[PDB]
Amino acid sequence: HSSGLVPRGSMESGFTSKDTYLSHFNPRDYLEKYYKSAESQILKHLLKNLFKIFCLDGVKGDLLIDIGSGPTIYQLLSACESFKEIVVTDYSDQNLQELEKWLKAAPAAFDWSPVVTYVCDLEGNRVKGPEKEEKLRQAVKQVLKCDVTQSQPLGAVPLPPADCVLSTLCLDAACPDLPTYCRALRNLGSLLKPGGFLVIMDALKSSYYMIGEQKFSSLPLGREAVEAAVKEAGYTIEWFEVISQSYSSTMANNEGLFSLVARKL
Ligand SMILES: Nc1ncnc2c1ncn2[C@@H]1O[C@H](CSCC[C@H](N)C(=O)O)[C@@H](O)[C@H]1O
Repeated sequence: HSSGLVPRGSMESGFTSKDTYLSHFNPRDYLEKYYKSAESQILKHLLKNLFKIFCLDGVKGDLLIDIGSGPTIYQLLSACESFKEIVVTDYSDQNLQELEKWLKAAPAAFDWSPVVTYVCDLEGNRVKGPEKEEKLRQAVKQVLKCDVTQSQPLGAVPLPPADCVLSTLCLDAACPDLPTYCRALRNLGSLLKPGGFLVIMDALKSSYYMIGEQKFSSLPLGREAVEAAVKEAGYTIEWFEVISQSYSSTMANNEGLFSLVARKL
């Protein structure tokens, strides 16, 4: 009820409140909008970056926790080639429900097939799409509530230390300021083994992203601020990349995207 003037749920605090992600984040619209253009170009670039990290570089191990998975599984497709077990997490219940629809292969679930086929092509067509989605489904062990602003982001859910914490397009959305952002990155560290990987992909200098006409706050960090927060949260950056490709103005006012792979100090 600020009617676009300001992101939804931000009128008082200046950033979209977390209760907004339980109310107004509609996973189906979210999926319809970004994951069915500038949006598909970004998706391609994320997919190729994830392929490279997990399949070409040595980002490998036993357990990966995906932080702020949303209703989406495209971030996990190359990861399952490299990680025995995957935990997907998100603050929004409706997102977790959408994920569980997908995991059970409910007919009512979102069709990921063309994104799955694209990952298969990237991976050299060793298998086709249906075989790949099913390897991913069996790799996904847990679907949990996450709050990255909490020092136990997963609460009392016991999990062994992870080899990788992944987070795509989430931290910008979740963190109203840079102290919270740095704190969230430290929080995610609590889940990682000594020297575990941390993989973040997110938008640069983006202050909102739309779901159709629903406006959500994003933390408008540049490259230097991202680098600073990662370092202070107790990590050594292995590689950091920035692309200039942006979403359409009608989805986000971002100036490019970043991806990084860091290790816990
Ligand atoms: N405090 C918080 N802790 C964990 N997740 C949060 C959060 N606040 C917002 N989120 C989540 O962050 C996600 C941002 S949209 C990104 C979703 C998906 N990873 C993708 O790549 O497209 C949403 O799923 C939203 O529910």
